[PDB]
Amino acid sequence: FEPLVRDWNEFNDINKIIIRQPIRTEYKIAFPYLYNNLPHHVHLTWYHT
Amino acid sequence: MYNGIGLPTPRGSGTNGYVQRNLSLVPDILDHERKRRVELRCLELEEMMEEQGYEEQQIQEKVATFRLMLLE
Amino acid sequence: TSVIKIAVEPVNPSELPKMLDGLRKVNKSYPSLTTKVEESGEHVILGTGELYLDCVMHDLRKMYSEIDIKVADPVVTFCETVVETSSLKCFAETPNKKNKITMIAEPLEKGLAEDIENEVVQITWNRKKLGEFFQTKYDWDLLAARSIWAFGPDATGPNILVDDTLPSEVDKALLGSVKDSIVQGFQWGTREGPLCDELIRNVKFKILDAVVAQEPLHRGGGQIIPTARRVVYSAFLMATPRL
Amino acid sequence: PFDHCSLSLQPFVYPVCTPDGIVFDLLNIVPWLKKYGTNPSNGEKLDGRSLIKLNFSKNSEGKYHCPVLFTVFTNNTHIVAVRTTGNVYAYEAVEQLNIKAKNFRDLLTDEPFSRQDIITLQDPTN
Amino acid sequence: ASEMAGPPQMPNDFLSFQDIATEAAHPIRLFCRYIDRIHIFFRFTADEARDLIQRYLTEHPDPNNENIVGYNNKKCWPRDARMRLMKHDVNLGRAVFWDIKNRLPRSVTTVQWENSFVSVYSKDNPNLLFNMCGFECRILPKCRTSYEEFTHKDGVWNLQNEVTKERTAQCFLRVDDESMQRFHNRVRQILMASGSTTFTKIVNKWNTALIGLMTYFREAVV
Amino acid sequence: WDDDVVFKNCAKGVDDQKKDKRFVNDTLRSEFHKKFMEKYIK
Amino acid sequence: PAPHLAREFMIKTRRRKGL
Amino acid sequence: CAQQRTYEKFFGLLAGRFCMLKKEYMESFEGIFKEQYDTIHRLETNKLRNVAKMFAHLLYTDSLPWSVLECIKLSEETTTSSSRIFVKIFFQELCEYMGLPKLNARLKDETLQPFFEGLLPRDNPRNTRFAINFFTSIGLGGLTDELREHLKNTP
Repeated sequence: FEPLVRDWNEFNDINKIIIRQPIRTEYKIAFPYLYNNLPHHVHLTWYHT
Repeated sequence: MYNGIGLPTPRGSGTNGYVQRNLSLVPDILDHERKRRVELRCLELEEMMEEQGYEEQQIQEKVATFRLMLLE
Repeated sequence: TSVIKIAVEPVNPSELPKMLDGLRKVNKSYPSLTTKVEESGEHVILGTGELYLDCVMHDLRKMYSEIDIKVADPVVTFCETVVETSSLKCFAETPNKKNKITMIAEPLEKGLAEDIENEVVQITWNRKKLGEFFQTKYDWDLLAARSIWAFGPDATGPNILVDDTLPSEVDKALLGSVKDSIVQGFQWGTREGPLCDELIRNVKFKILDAVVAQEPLHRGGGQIIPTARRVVYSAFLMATPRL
Repeated sequence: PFDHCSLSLQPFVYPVCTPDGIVFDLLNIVPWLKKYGTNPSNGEKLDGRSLIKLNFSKNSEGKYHCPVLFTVFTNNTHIVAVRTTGNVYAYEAVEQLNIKAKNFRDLLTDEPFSRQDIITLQDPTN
Repeated sequence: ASEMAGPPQMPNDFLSFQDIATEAAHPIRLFCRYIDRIHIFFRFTADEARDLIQRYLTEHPDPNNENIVGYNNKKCWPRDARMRLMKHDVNLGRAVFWDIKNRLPRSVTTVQWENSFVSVYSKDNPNLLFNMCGFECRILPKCRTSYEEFTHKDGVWNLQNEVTKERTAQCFLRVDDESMQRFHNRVRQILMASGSTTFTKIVNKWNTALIGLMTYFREAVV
Repeated sequence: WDDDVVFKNCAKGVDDQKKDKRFVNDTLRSEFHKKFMEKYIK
Repeated sequence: PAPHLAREFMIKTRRRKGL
Repeated sequence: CAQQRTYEKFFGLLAGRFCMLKKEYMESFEGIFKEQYDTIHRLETNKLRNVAKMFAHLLYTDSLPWSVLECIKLSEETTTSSSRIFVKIFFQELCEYMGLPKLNARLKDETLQPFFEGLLPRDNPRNTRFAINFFTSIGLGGLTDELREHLKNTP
């Protein structure tokens, strides 16, 4: 769909990151509050039925 | 999987917006140790002696011969 | 044990107090949630798994604090240990060169360290029962057991502090005096770690030669602790740290 | 940073701590007062004799490490020093050897100090 | 100016000096003036930089450390590649600029901080960025943070040390945002002014615009 | 160096000239118009 | 790859907090 | 690459990517240098120059093994003038890229003696002389002298 809406940072310093497994869109959607900055109008998927 | 690629809408690009992956992608330690080895031997000898005779002369006699034997 | 580690920081640095109120609120709601403040500016959250942290940040962002927060990607917390026995003595004499401590270190066998973690051999025993347990369970030496001074980082920690220097060990006067701060420096070095500043695991320390200032006054008292800490780190490092 | 002056903003040769908290190297700050009795840290004029020294150790590499714990100093580390002493230690060691105890003395010498004589010259948490 | 221009009997050429001594005898080492744009390259010692920053802070006192706010670095390179704003660097930038702008009577001409751009190469800043005719260039030595060295597509020039004939730095080239916007507007008026040309003429103008761009920039385009 | 330079500091008390805060009720002599004109004409 | 995750983790953790 | 008007590193880097993906390109490129050199006399000097540059690029990117210089048995008889211009352009190029120092280190490391044999030929004094003089005329005086030092001390 079209995007719902459309500076510096110190966390993002790549020399500080431990990259083991690349974070994919499935992960960012499964855990939308942990892998996501600025989640607005996000519904929380989970099921283990 | 949309991983930060392609237009958020392929509207105003003049393309279809297809994305494929890049297919062409790829001796003081020695001295210390020696002293302790005799020291451990000294403690074991002294206790062994007291258990097999705590008559202090008995302990000193067994420990002294043991310490001398070890040092030699 | 919560091992997953998540760093948090507001978008507008103006908003730090509201974020701190949020972290208080989430600490109140969650029983095992750990929070810390890393000197390097981080407010850090320790949890158990991805879903746990997800719902923590859910309660954070939506209800307790409606501030906007950036979240670093997770990592694990590590421990530090050795594979091998220390090869030489590095030894600290306190700033006023009055007391010298030589102490070397080695890896513990799993069985005990897991027993200490299980509280099987809790040191609130007397030395007798300690030795009984020890000589029985791990072919431990009995004078060793009598030399077993402490367990370190807190009330029960996998590490083990043991002194063996018999003839001058019979200076039990000033030894028995300073042993308290000796173990305080042991606990500090063990809670603080040399490699990553992480809790060290599964290590045996043996104090082999303690020269003490005669009447180890405030000299010994205050100055001995950092000396003991450097002793711990130096043995550890000197012959074989590991993650 | 830790090892940078303030009138110059470049590496400091002989550090001389101001009683307010800003380090400033005297090899510069001498002339700044000889031409303007005010300091650059505040245009409010101040004393020169108030300048305390600061003695910073060095490691096998020479980097300015704290005295007691031997932690190589960085740009985040909290560094406090004893004005009654003139030696600079890490805030952690200074506190948890003079806050855990009551012995508000020095830690490098037996110099007793006043519990107001610790000035924290650089601490990111502030 | 006379050391740069050399003696009237034996002038120098664009960026040359008659001797290493007279080259190093001053902070201004290179100077170029395109019709009214000015590019100067300064090289300061520690004490010269120190005197400058004093003489500037003396007369524009900055207590609350506001010198960092106004600065402009280039928002087109990565974050590893733009300027880092360390207090000494941003102060040396503004001191150099505040010094150059006092040499000009304000009634003759002036110089503006919002239209100027200053770049510092330090031990905190390894890249030297600049922006000449339409090109946006960034120079990176090899001794500095260049653990991995490479050749690459032709955006990269490998600069040669002429004495010893070996590569010491690389210049990375890009097209400037003003040039990109110029091209965009060129096409915008091709389209706007085309309900009065024939198809062949519309394509003739597209073709001219596009050769004009590609033949001038040529590897910055890529 | 710095000897052979003709004009010493030309800007001593240049301290910000509060027109950027005035409001002039005249369409062609306002700050907005002067900045607009200076930005768009050449 | 495997041989150096320990070097990588310790370096990264120190550059993160311990310096 | 060769038929173009002037060099650009595109074709070299593209072949380089292929040979850096699998070996068969490395094999075929050692063969390539062999036969290209042997039949170079047919190229007009622009294409000859472009081939020379191409091989210089490959060699200093180390996509080809430095062994391949085995082929230049640099007698006077065994080499046409065209082969000589190829060696001239090739070596100018290599020197202008890695510099005389790194070029010298490369040509002076031992394990490549067998392949650099005919290039630094000391067995027969006649081609030794001629080789040295050619190398000088083009301007590799350093390797020149080292070999003349050897030869003057040899008789």
